[PDB]
Amino acid sequence: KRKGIILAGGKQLLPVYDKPMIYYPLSTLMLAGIREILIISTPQDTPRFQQLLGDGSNWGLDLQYAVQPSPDGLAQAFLIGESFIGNDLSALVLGDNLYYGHDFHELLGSASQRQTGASVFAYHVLDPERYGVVEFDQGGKAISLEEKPLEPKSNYAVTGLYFYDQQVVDIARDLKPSPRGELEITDVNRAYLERGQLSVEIMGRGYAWLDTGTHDSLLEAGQFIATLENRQGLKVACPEEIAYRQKWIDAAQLEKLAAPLAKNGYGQYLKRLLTETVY
Amino acid sequence: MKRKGIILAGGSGTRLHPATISKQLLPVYDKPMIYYPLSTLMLAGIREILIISTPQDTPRFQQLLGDGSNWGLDLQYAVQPSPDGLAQAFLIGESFIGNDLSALVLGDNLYYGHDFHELLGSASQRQTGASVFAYHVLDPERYGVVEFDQGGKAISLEEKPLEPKSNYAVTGLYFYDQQVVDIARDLKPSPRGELEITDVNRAYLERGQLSVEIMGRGYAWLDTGTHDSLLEAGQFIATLENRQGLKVACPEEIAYRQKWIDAAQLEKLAAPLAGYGQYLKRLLTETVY
Amino acid sequence: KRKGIILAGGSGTRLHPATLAISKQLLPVYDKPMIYYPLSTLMLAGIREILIISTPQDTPRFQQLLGDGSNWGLDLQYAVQPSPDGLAQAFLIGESFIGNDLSALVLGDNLYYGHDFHELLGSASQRQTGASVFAYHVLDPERYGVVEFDQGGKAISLEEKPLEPKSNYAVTGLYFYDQQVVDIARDLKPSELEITDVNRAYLERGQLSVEIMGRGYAWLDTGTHDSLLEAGQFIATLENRQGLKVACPEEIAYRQKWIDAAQLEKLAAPLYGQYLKRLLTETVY
Amino acid sequence: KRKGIILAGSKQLLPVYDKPMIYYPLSTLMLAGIREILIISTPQDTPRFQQLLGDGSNWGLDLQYAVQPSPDGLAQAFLIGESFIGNDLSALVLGDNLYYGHDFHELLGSASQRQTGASVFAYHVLDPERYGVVEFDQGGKAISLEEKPLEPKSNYAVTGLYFYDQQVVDIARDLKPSPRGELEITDVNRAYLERGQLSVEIMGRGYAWLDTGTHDSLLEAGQFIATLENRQGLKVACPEEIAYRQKWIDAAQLEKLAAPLAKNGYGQYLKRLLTETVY
Ligand SMILES: CN(c1c(NCCCCN)n(Cc2ccc(Br)cc2)c(=O)[nH]c1=O)S(=O)(=O)c1ccccc1
Ligand SMILES: CN(c1c(NCCCCN)n(Cc2ccc(Br)cc2)c(=O)[nH]c1=O)S(=O)(=O)c1ccccc1
Ligand SMILES: CN(c1c(NCCCCN)n(Cc2ccc(Br)cc2)c(=O)[nH]c1=O)S(=O)(=O)c1ccccc1
Ligand SMILES: CN(c1c(NCCCCN)n(Cc2ccc(Br)cc2)c(=O)[nH]c1=O)S(=O)(=O)c1ccccc1
Ligand SMILES: [Br-]
Ligand SMILES: [Cl-]
Ligand SMILES: [Cl-]
Ligand SMILES: [Cl-]
Ligand SMILES: [Cl-]
Ligand SMILES: [Cl-]
Ligand SMILES: [Cl-]
Ligand SMILES: [Cl-]
Ligand SMILES: [Cl-]
Ligand SMILES: [Cl-]
Ligand SMILES: [Cl-]
Ligand SMILES: [Cl-]
Ligand SMILES: [Cl-]
Ligand SMILES: [Cl-]
Ligand SMILES: [Cl-]
Repeated sequence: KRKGIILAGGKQLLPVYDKPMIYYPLSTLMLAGIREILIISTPQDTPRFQQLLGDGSNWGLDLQYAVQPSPDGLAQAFLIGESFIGNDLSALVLGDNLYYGHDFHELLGSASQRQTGASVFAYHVLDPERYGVVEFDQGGKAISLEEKPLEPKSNYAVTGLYFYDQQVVDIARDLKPSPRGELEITDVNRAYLERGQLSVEIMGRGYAWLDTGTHDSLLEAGQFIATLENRQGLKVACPEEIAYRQKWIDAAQLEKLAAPLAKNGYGQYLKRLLTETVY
Repeated sequence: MKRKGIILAGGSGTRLHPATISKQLLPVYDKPMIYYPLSTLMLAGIREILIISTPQDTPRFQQLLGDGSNWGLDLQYAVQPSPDGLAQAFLIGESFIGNDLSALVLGDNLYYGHDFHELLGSASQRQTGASVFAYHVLDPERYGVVEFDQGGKAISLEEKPLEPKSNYAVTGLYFYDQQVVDIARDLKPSPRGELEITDVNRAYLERGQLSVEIMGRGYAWLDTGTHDSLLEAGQFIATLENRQGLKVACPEEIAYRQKWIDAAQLEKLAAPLAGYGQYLKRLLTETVY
Repeated sequence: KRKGIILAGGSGTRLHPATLAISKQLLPVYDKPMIYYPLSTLMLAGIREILIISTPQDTPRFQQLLGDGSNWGLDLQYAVQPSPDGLAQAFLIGESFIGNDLSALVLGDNLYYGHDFHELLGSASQRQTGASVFAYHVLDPERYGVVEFDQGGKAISLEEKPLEPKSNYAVTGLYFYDQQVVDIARDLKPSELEITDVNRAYLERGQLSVEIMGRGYAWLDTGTHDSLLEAGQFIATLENRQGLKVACPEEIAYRQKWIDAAQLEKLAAPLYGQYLKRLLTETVY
Repeated sequence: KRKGIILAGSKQLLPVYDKPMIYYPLSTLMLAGIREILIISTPQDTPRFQQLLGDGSNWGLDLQYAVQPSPDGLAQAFLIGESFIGNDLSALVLGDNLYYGHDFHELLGSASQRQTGASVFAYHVLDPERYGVVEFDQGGKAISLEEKPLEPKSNYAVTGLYFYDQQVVDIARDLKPSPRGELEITDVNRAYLERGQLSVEIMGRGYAWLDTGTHDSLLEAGQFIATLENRQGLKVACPEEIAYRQKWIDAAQLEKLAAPLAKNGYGQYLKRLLTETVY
């Protein structure tokens, strides 16, 4: 079994065009076939996520909630989430990451099916210095990770989507804090790399990986999603749809979810899914 | 005679669900939507403001804005139990208005342009009657619509007409004398079952006490009430601010330029925020004409 | 061998006055002419021999921009569509150009983006017989050729711009054909000489492959002021995020090995140019 | 009373949303009441402007064309345009410039009515180092101009709209190339400043002055104009409209222009001008 964690650090309640930002990472985990999900946020925001999503049983999900008292690093998700993870495999997604593209279901599926080691994704960006950066040898094997380097060794940033085996809790517990006293995800990923158990999969230029964490980037992500949805008459990262297509809820349950929203474009969309075949 | 302000940040029901943080708490680029109508009232020289919203949203506005004393304002809060029309602001706000002149602004309206201070100033200085603004739009049937005679005098108002008599919509910014509370009290619900601001404005028109000022095409009046319109407004503000290195509708700036807060107060506001905090600090050091 | 045709048809006065200055398919989508997108699409399919068909007025302007294409390892030719009497007319105008070869037709104002696009074109291109088209879920199918599917997902009807669409699956402006298409086009009667009638002829012989182009691909129309602006913002967002260009023909020629490092360096020097130089030094997976 | 020059150093043929870029500076000169306009461009581009605009008699204009053989600086417009200007006052519209705002007609009118000296506009920008920069004293009087300073003395850039008396040709003739080896408009403006004949008017933050000279800025200008026009049902910088409202063309001339465009939003708009009162 693989359990999911969304870290919504100290924003993920803001809309990207037509739905809350958190619908995107939630939909990402759901596409990977993960239905048991811990949402970690600030003391102030955790209750607001609870109020919005509840226990998730309406979407065939099992949602739980935990607080990050202070932003002491992303790897703190594994300590906060230790009892939630138990003895299971896990996946970690960041709250302000948006993914789009063809074969994304297959790309997540393959990473998810690995019973041992860790899987991350490398994506060519203009500004790699803002992220974890992967260095490759001539043969395309990952040989180094650097967190926000002044002099990036490549243009390949590690995305905010991480797949882990049962070692991650123990690796997180044994992490030496950074000079700033923070538990860094890059140190978790380097631990797997040093054991020869880090799979770095290329996320090709044919995929969109967008940040939604600045005023400018949120606006650009909004326009991007609006253009796709208005062209297609299909929604990106509609959790009700992904639950339906995963068979976690049936036609009758989707109809019940649509009814209260029926006066607006979202409820009308959910109803139309019942009457058309989408390939 | 003092003029008090009302922002009606009404419920949109389930219209913007599931995206809706309430509508007027959503950002237009870099600041909450409510900063725009708040900045509008402040530019008109209004410091005493009632914010009317849903029971669920009222606490979130209070948490964001507080009593407004940090910005030289006196902010109060009231609830609209149900969205039974915009003219209900004058009943909810009756004791707040008391014997004073008033201004009403809608929560999802954005204004921009040169002479906007002068345009508000002139409307605000009228001690009697009411002032509204007429703006040429593509879809007037969505608004209150003004009909003009050959001489350019307003002769009719219609709320959301099937057959608009012009392309001039009344904007969500209204200036009133002490008659508005009494006019609002006598209003009966419209065919749509609402207490309509257009009925308030028609009452002033019939007494020959409605000033309809043209808001020229050189001004931007933007609606932020749909997913699409909010996105367009965001890009519009982003383009202006990134070009100018100046912010549109930064309340701290307007308070400072009105001399409602001094350099020392602005510095105290800037420190905890130190792009927004950096912007507030630059206001202290730069001459902007 | 498979030869390519780009039909950059007249839009009449539809986009005037913006298109009084520059033809529709010469208008930029963010950072490059519209025609770079369909050209790059044919190049990604491995097609090097391409006929560009346009109006009498616009054909010379395409020639002035692109020349014979030898700079990009291409063989570009030009022909005129006297009047916009239908898309199937490309096969009559292009008859002697096509000769005895397989063909592909792309429309001038169609933009494609997505992962596996090289593989999707590759598979369609490798079919030596019949025709291949792509079906894409759209909001407004009534604007396009519309595919009807049976319960088993087999294509059973095509209708051009139906009042009552039988699905939300539009046929995209990208078509792969065997040696039958010229003969089918010759026998077509006006409805315009419609590409949907060509595709239905292949369907009736059981030789039409309708591949689903999934929602994970972007198929954008650039034929209105609004749609061109949206396409511009879409490409700008991808390119500024990635530090990579969409549909840069020099890059696709280089990665296809149609031009070498020395040829790319010669193209970069007079110039976009900084981007071409970076291609020489960086491994992009 | 005043002749116009558009220096188009091609960029100015590209559309800003729904019309060629050059419609914007042309509409600007027309709003100032200028009907006699010289378009200066490269040998290659001058014919393309001629093909688009012709002699301008359709819009009640008198359009002429001249070539800049080599890009030796924007002040060369006054040498190339010397015989065109003759003994008249002039206005120059330079760069890839878009203007919008309330009182713009009045702002141009006032600058235009000055019978002596020169008038320029100063606008607060984020990146003044890209432009001519105005320094002000404590009393707000202009005291220095610098072309693209490394250390700008203010955030006030001089816009690409210049009003000149009959001295400009003689000042241009006496100019020597700058360190960058160009005849610079800033040197023309400084000559007027030194003789106490430069009026620097503030263009307030309530006006939009947009650059359309990069891929990014052209896209942003497109979205800006699209937002205004689709909101208002009114067009920005439609030359036919400005000619009609200036009474340079009559209803019969406007009808002839509108009919061939009538199946699109532009011709429908020109027809609406015949029947509708817009204040
Ligand atoms: C745009 N995509 C997207 C979808 N396509 C995936 C195509 C299936 C493989 N042929 N499906 C269909 C879908 C089909 C089967 C199943 Br089981 C689940 C979902 C949706 O329901 N919602 C989507 O939003 S996505 O890029 O993969 C994605 C998804 C989620 C967040 C972010 C991005
Ligand atoms: C963009 N404008 C705008 C400003 N300009 C006003 C023009 C100067 C008068 N000559 N000032 C300066 C300003 C100067 C003096 C005083 Br007292 C108050 C404010 C700001 O501080 N913030 C602004 O945001 S605005 O269109 O009028 C507007 C304003 C508010 C909401 C919406 C729209
Ligand atoms: C965005 N893509 C895109 C690319 N990706 C394709 C990735 C295949 C990797 N296995 N390549 C790389 C590329 C790699 C190998 C070869 Br041989 C040719 C080109 C480019 O050079 N330019 C591109 O622009 S695209 O969607 O396929 C496309 C392409 C053309 C027009 C429109 C859209
Ligand atoms: C948006 N404006 C704009 C207009 N407003 C001016 C309002 C004056 C009210 N007293 N008029 C009306 C107009 C009215 C009377 C006469 Br005579 C000429 C033109 C237009 O016809 N076209 C416009 O496009 S503008 O900012 O000045 C401008 C103008 C040009 C380029 C860029 C920007
Ligand atoms: Br990492
Ligand atoms: Cl986050
Ligand atoms: Cl790819
Ligand atoms: Cl289905
Ligand atoms: Cl009204
Ligand atoms: Cl105006
Ligand atoms: Cl045509
Ligand atoms: Cl086309
Ligand atoms: Cl569509
Ligand atoms: Cl078809
Ligand atoms: Cl897909
Ligand atoms: Cl200057
Ligand atoms: Cl101003
Ligand atoms: Cl550029
Ligand atoms: Cl149009």
